[PDB]
Amino acid sequence: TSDIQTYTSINKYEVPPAYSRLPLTSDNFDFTPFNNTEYSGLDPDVDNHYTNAIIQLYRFIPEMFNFVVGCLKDENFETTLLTDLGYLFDMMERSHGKICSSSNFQASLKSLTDKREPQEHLEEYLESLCIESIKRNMPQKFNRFLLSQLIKEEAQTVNHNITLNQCFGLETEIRTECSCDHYDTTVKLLPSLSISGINKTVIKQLGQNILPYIEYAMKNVTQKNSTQECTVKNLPSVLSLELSLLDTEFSNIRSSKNWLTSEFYGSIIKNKAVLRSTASELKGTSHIFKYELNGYVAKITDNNNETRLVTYVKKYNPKENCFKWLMFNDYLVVEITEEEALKMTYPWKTPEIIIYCDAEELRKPFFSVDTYSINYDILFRDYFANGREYKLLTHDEAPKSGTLVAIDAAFVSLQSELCEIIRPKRTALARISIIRGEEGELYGVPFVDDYVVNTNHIEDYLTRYSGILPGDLDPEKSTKRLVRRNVVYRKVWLLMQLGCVFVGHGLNNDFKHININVPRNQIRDTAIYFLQGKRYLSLRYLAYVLLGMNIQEGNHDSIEDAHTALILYKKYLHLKEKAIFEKVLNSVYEEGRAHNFKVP
RNA sequence: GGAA
Repeated sequence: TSDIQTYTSINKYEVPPAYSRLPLTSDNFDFTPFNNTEYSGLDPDVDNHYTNAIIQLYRFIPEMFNFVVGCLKDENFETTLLTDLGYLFDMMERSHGKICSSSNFQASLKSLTDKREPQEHLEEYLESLCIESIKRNMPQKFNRFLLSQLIKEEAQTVNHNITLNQCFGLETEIRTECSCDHYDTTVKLLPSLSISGINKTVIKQLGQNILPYIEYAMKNVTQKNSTQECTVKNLPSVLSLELSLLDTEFSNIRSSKNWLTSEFYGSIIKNKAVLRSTASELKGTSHIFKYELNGYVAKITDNNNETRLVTYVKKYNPKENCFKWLMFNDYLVVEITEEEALKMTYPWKTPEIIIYCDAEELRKPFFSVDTYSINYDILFRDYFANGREYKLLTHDEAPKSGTLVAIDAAFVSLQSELCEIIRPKRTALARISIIRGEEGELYGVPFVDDYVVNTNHIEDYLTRYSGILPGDLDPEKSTKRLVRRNVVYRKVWLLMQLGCVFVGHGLNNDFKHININVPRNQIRDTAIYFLQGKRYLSLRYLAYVLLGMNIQEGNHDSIEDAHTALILYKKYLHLKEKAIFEKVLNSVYEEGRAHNFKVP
């Protein structure tokens, strides 16, 4: 970590190590030399880590954040992309700097884009997932696709919302003229601008800033024969810009000092829109709209000709009136100054996506889902997409802050290592089972035993270790009970929300594949308790040398593994109440040598 | 060497 958080160099050509390529986390990885703030980063071990820069861009828009997280009160399993983004957004705030992964988001996105002119985005975005790491015009093409899919799903949710259109909606009126006696208009609500192919130059020094480029994209006359004039008469809350220029324009844009205007005032006077720096040069006839830059995504062309995206973010501080600027690499997060955040002089920096937010609207605080009324009906309700020894929970069993539950999950392997670029990427969740941990009549009996549906191709079920047979096909199911993934995730998320305490064997690597982060006070992992330096003790072994159980033979079963993980934690509490915490534990060292940690 |  030789100055890995250094984001500034003595010259303009040497890229700082803060923008360098980060080593992949392969699970025994220290993140303290990469993030000193309470703002989380993203695991680059995904199919396409260029989107990670864009999710971090939207996480810091109060309107974009509070809505997507707000949709978590109601249960909207049909909108796969909006709710998985809400799980991801809520995960980043709860981690307070801890690492986060967007595997569920990219998996829901890859399955959504694989549902194949309404298809122009699918063949383009789906091709980048499989995969000069990133090409040109790809981040902007995903920025258009992400907002177009969220708003399309923003309607199909419960209690239909139009919040994203009141923030991103551009009333784009575009008219085409056949002849001088005929003119036809079309009205389309666009979520983002497109500063693409700007082959028009006027007197510039009146160089200049970005403001004329936004004015051109808001009202321009185009000539294309298969004349045309498109103009927007709306100044929405957040302005999502997608720069698509030429290298001759990008070379001449890094010379104009302070081109990326931090804050500006704009209003609609004529049929077009006017944008000037301060309110003094504004006419003042209409009502003024102050816009501040909320963040942007830049492309970094490394000295080794490596391409990767980073995210710049400004977040307001309600305590004292200032602005904390942040630079988001994959998992490298640094609190940088604004002067360094706006400087475009570096040739290895190319702005890709820029967002502008309303001044008074950016100061709005970020509201978590905990301040809302959440609907926990999925726990007590049986949701089966099919046609069972557990018993569903009753309202007398209302989980509160401190309820004990035993959880054990089973996964499958979709893809191999594919190294030599070295990144084991694919692993899919197949089954979880949560057990009642509270003592009483309904003790040790499960309440949800769901199999996660999966339509993707499976490489190996790992049946000897997962107990999963090829009955995971939705129609042709061996059908323990096949339930979707967005529903079974909500059961785990709500228990963590309420404050339930999870017990089990190896919960850290289970939640990683589940793609959720549960705090320490809610995790009781028997592997960390019955720990002897390295060489984590086997669950079949602890259930033999500490208990009289000959288990984990034939095919594994999460119901059996979670039940024995619950009594093992109960036997741990027995040995802890009396001062025998070491005698039984130090003796299992020596007894394991004579048996070589295996016995029939 | 565990979970898979």
